[PDB]
Amino acid sequence: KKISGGSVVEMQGDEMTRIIWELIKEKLIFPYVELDLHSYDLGIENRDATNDQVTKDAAEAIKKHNVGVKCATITPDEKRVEEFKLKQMWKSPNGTIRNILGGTVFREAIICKNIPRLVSGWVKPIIIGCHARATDFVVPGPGKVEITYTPSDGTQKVTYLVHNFEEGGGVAMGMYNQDKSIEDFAHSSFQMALSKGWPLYLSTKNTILKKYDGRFKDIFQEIYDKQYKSQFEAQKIWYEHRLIDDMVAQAMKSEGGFIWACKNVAQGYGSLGMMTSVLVCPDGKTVEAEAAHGTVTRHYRMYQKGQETSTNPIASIFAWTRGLAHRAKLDNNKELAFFANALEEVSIETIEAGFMTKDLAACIKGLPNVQRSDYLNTFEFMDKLGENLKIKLAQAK
Amino acid sequence: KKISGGSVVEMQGDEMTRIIWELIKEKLIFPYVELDLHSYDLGIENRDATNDQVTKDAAEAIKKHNVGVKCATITPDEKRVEEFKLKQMWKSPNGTIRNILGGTVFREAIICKNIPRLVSGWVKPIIIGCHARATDFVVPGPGKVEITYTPSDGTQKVTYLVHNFEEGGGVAMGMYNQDKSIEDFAHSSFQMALSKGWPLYLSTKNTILKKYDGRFKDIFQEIYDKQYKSQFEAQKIWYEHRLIDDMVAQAMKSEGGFIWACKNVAQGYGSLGMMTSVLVCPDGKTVEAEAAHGTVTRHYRMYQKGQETSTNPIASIFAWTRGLAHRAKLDNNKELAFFANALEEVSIETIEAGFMTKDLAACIKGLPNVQRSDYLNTFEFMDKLGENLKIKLAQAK
Ligand SMILES: NC(=O)C1=CN([C@@H]2O[C@H](COP(=O)(O)OP(=O)(O)OC[C@H]3O[C@@H](n4cnc5c(N)ncnc54)[C@H](OP(=O)(O)O)[C@@H]3O)[C@@H](O)[C@H]2O)C=CC1
Ligand SMILES: NC(=O)C1=CN([C@@H]2O[C@H](COP(=O)(O)OP(=O)(O)OC[C@H]3O[C@@H](n4cnc5c(N)ncnc54)[C@H](OP(=O)(O)O)[C@@H]3O)[C@@H](O)[C@H]2O)C=CC1
Repeated sequence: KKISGGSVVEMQGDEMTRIIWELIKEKLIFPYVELDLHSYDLGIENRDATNDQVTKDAAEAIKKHNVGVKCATITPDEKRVEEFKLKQMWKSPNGTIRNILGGTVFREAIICKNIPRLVSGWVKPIIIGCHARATDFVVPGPGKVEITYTPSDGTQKVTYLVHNFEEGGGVAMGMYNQDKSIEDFAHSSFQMALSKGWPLYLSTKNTILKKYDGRFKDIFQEIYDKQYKSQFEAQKIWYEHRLIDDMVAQAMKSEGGFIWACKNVAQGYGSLGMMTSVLVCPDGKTVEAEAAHGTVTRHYRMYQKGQETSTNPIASIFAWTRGLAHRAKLDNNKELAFFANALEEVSIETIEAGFMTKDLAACIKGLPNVQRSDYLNTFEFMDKLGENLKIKLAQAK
Repeated sequence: KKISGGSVVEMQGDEMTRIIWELIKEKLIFPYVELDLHSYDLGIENRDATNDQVTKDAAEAIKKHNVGVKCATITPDEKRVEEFKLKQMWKSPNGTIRNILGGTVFREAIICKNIPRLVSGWVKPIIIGCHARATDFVVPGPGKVEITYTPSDGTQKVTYLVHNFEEGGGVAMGMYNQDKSIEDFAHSSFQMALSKGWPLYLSTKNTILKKYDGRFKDIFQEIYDKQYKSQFEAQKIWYEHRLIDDMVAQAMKSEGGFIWACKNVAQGYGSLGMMTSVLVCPDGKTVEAEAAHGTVTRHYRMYQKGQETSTNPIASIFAWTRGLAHRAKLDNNKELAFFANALEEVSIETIEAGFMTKDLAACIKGLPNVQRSDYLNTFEFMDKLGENLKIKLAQAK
């Protein structure tokens, strides 16, 4: 029956995912597990009427229960504020959500065999973490651009000279990082490895800045030897520092299945609707899993019309299965764990079953070469994911 | 016979390319064209004995005649200084060469059909330009990191605050660019398009820094409208600004054949011995064309042994054919132009002729799966490039 689910946060979405999000709850999640949900609407009007207050009210809950999940929501813009008669510009709910949570976002393609990739060789996805601003300016004429660090503890001020613009103008900037944040990035990176048991690779460009990587190279390595190395080395997982061209070579040469990292994003070898974006918290309890794509606006603007369209759920599903199978690690539950793990099967295997959406079929055959009988629509594809799931449960337990 | 060649600089190399460089001169270049060469040895001992003075003596010549070409040379390191009993550490000859020349380096894979790539769809190579240091530091404790720009013209000093480290430490940095350099990067980028008639794409990440791109986005656009736009638009070529994920998507979706650009490298879809790296000067006369790979040390260390090895010339060749076919644009020569253009055929077509080296066959079949009868060695492959060239001239003129 419905099975005991912990307390698993939710966040309602906007547009074509707010659709897709629902059929996932009602077909693919509710029937089977019973999670006690705290479901905090991020639907734009509610964010608009209640003026940002619901976003926080959720972001503080996810930190409490330790598992959130999120539909893709519309960051208002000029048009977005104006379309719905919104009463304000609303910074991206994530920027609200994330910075309340903290943490580091790991985007992970979910890889299917029949889906073409960038590397033909990748069996497992590379998970790409990235850390995360800065101040810059012009210098319209000659002068000394010299960054000046004044200590607040009272001692000798220490400054350096970045450059001297003598002929005319130029451009110049600062950047910074707090070791505090950097250290949350290691833990988010390390336990995202341990969550997946994958090898972690920090990457840097050493030559270009030495002390700067020299913290990032060390401040992980200062954590690895210190802590996770035991849980890494035994458990077969392990960490390695690396350099861009070094790995991004082997990253092209490998099967995948490692936790990348970087410093300052979509790109990807899969479609936008394949990418799953998990915000892992630095404490390792709390996991906020949203599909990486947008609200699939082109698809919805045709759904108003009732026109039959194809919007790929799998990223939205695998929000849940990163949330469900996380709660099960916090709860040491295998009734919740095995459910997702089998849902991720049924979700992916459905595409090895030939049942795909238009965006995937438009990956394979190309843009024109797809015909409506080459794929399944936004509603049809979802329905199979129930069909194969229950048939899977039929033979599972 | 030998045909009238202008004045085309040369630079001798080290190790396995200093080999490969020669057979290219003697088989593939000398017999056919007679260039009046100013050939300035960069062989390490000569750089070591004459203590950097020959590198400059060449770098000032290339700027004079306007066409250089360069074998791959060994930047000394600890081991490299010590191996040859070198009397000093020698900064990379390019850093000497380039900074004397100035300019911007455009690496270009030379693409063959039978050679696998990153994108299956690329018919033409993407040319990736990149502009080019900086000062960074730690901040061991609390304080104000505030970049401080003092004008030298005497007016109000203007500073900004990058961040305030309050709890403990962190890391922080400056960076800069002179509009002067940035403007050489446009011209190097623009005439590298016009040299090839390819569309140029600047790329930036706008959000992350606004005014900073705001120069780079403008300072090209300020040059395009100003000058090349006529020579671009008519002549069918054109410029477009772009953003990373925007193009690096379409860059995955395209045939290739555009001049990329970036801001702060090998990577690549071809082998290291396929990449050709052309340093284009901002004045558009002077072109310093080296193969992008190294001196192929693993191959040479086995060439001392006499062991029969495979070192792929094509990058070293296409140094010349970027130099030869450049001189012909400065000289409005079609006896020199058609030679290279036909050599690049014969060089690439040789690989469509199935004649390849081990590194390419090790691209296709994989590392183990290649057998010595799957490819041709360092000497054999070169020899065909004479065989097919002369047979090509037999039917050409
Ligand atoms: N917080 C979040 O998670 C994010 C939210 N957003 C929201 O989305 C809006 C902009 O995103 P949007 O323009 O939709 O970009 P998306 O890529 O999310 O979707 C719109 C376009 O991308 C393609 N696409 C994306 N996902 C799919 C899918 N699952 N199936 C088929 N096609 C897909 C579609 O191409 P085609 O239909 O031609 O196949 C469509 O033209 C913003 O207003 C923002 O609010 C955006 C990014 C992240
Ligand atoms: N200024 C320049 O142009 C540059 C010069 N260098 C010089 O080279 C040295 C380091 O480079 P290196 O270690 O040789 O790296 P390279 O990639 O240039 O060559 C060495 C290794 O790379 C592979 N490789 C590279 N080119 C080829 C080729 N044409 N055919 C087959 N294999 C190739 C080889 O693998 P395998 O043999 O297993 O196939 C070999 O193990 C430095 O000392 C430096 O002086 C380096 C970079 C740039």
